[PDB]
Amino acid sequence: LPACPEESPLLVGPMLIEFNMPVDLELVAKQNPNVKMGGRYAPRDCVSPHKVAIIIPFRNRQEHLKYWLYYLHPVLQRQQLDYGIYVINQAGDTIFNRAKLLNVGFQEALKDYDYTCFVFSDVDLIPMNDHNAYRCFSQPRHISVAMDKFGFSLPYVQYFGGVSALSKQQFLTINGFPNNYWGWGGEDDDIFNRLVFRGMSISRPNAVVGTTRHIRHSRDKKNEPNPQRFDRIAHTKETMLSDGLNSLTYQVLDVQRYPLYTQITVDIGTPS
Ligand SMILES: CC(=O)N[C@H]1[C@H](O[C@@H]2[C@@H](O[C@@H]3[C@H](O)[C@H](O)O[C@H](CO)[C@H]3O)O[C@H](CO)[C@@H](O)[C@@H]2O)O[C@H](CO)[C@@H](O)[C@@H]1O
Ligand SMILES: NCCCCCCOP(=O)(O)OP(=O)(O)OC[C@H]1O[C@@H](n2ccc(=O)[nH]c2=O)[C@H](O)[C@@H]1O
Ligand SMILES: [Mn+2]
Repeated sequence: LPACPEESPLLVGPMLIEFNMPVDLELVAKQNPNVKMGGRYAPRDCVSPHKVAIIIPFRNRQEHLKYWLYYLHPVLQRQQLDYGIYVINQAGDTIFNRAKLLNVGFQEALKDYDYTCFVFSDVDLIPMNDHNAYRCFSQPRHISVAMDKFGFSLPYVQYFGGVSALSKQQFLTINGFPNNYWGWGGEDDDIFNRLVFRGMSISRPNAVVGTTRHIRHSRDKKNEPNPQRFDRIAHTKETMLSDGLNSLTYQVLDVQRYPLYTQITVDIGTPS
């Protein structure tokens, strides 16, 4: 098979995104016949250079996940990606750890396939334009750049939250993400710091192409704003040296291969 074209010729650009209707995953699976068990897809007519594992930090967000799958699967296929969806479900009911789950996703997805690109996406963010590539570039890529909840612009120029893509080497270079940001906030800023401290800069699509919708939701319990976050982001340069992939442990309790995604339920513990 020849290589897929550098830019997909299948894209349609701007899309209409709605979250006001029920979603039936069995139906979504039917509308996406080429997506195989575990939520895996690769074009059958050409070889994609983008081997992407899409990692979603998760707990009690099934409804949001249905909308995510409904919208992203058609988009990822049009982008001609060789991809897999991984929902990292945090076991238990103790304080949430978004970034540690993302590290779990990276390490566990690599056991499935030789992925060389990682998209880290919150479960409630949907792209409004398929020209917004869900794959990696020569520099870390910030994808959800113009979110409606931020008035369709970046909240601040160093904002790197929501959805991003790091190549395998970029991720390894920064020793992955921090494992000690328990509760809401700051971990995305820490990741931004890591990239900068390793000589990288943030690549971004323009604001129109990067328009993204956030599914309005209320505060989840067990993920209260971390009071130590401002302090932690000020010491990233030093802490990234020993806190991340090289200090990660966890226990996978279960791996479920659904038609549209693989769900890894994992025990990531509590603060130490
Ligand atoms: C650290 C953190 O909470 N980051 C989230 C981010 O919040 C921003 C943060 O800005 C701080 C102010 O600029 C202050 O003057 O100085 C400290 C120095 O470390 C900055 O970190 O906090 C304010 C107030 O809470 C917030 O309005 C800023 O947006 O917001 C992101 C979007 O919600 C979130 O993803 C980051 O994790
Ligand atoms: N109107 C009240 C404002 C609600 C503020 C709650 C903070 O909202 P956001 O900054 O969007 O963060 P969030 O959506 O709660 O967390 C980000 C991501 O973590 C994941 N997440 C977080 C908490 C939780 O219980 N379960 C879960 O899956 C999910 O992928 C989510 O999209
Ligand atoms: Mn949210």
